[PDB]
Amino acid sequence: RSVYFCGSIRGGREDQALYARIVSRLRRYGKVLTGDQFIHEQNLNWLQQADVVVAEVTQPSLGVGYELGRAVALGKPILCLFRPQSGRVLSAMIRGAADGSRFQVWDYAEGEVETMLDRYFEAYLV
Amino acid sequence: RSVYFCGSIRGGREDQALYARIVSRLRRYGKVLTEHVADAGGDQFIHEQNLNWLQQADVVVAEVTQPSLGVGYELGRAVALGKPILCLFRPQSGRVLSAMIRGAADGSRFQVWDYAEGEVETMLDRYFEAY
Ligand SMILES: O=P(O)(O)OC[C@H]1O[C@@H](n2cnc3c(NCc4ccco4)ncnc32)[C@H](O)[C@@H]1O
Ligand SMILES: O=P(O)(O)OC[C@H]1O[C@@H](n2cnc3c(NCc4ccco4)ncnc32)[C@H](O)[C@@H]1O
Repeated sequence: RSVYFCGSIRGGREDQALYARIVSRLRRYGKVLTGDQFIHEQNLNWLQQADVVVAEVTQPSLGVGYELGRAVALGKPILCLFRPQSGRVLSAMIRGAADGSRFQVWDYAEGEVETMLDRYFEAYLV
Repeated sequence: RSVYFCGSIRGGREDQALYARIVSRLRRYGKVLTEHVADAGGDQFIHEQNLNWLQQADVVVAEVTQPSLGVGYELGRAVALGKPILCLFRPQSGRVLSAMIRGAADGSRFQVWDYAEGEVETMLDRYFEAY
């Protein structure tokens, strides 16, 4: 299995420890895949080859939204992880994209992100 | 002509006034489908409504200075729908634009225009007269 992981970079890195914990655990379930022109090309090539796309969508970010948009049109199964504890309200375009097994948006408490990812890959992935 | 405009909402509303200026100017060149940008459980409806608008749109315009999930998502869908896209970014803000947005630039099909505020209306006039 190949897992594409999205997180905020130029959108801000406030949740980057959370991203390392997500990436470490995604490694229990598959290979984790992840000149602006070359950066876009490289990541698109990875998105196109990915078996599942996982995105942490608490910190707003153009690139994360952009990767989710391209992934949905590709038909790739998607998991978005949102942290309501931030005090943020999740983008309507993201939470509203939710659609069966194809696109799921899970709210999480940060002390449980590892166990939620365990649950997703165990029972919520086709 | 139908025009889809993208601008941050829950990504933050600090560029609101400017979105109003953009939408007002965009009106001169087509009907702006996503009027709400200038101005629960129901998010499902919004996504459906906005994708419908996106499929119908002749051109997608996005002000990409404020980082936004929804804006990036709209841009992502629009590229996949083969839509002609204009992105507008303000280097004054002290932001660095997403490499995924800048790196998506592709001839006349996907453009990213750096501009100074006070100049946004003029830049909109330049794009539509040309393309
Ligand atoms: O926040 P942008 O808006 O910065 O979102 C970052 C997302 O888009 C991708 N991405 C953005 N920039 C890069 C990137 N460039 C290095 C870099 C340095 C500074 C910004 O970006 N390399 C690899 N992936 C990138 C990542 O996969 C993230 O999920
Ligand atoms: O930064 P934000 O993430 O939340 O994402 C921005 C995009 O999200 C879209 N959007 C979000 N809410 C609405 C919205 N809400 C009003 C509404 C309620 C019911 C139907 O319409 N109307 C139109 N577009 C919306 C806009 O096209 C914005 O460009």
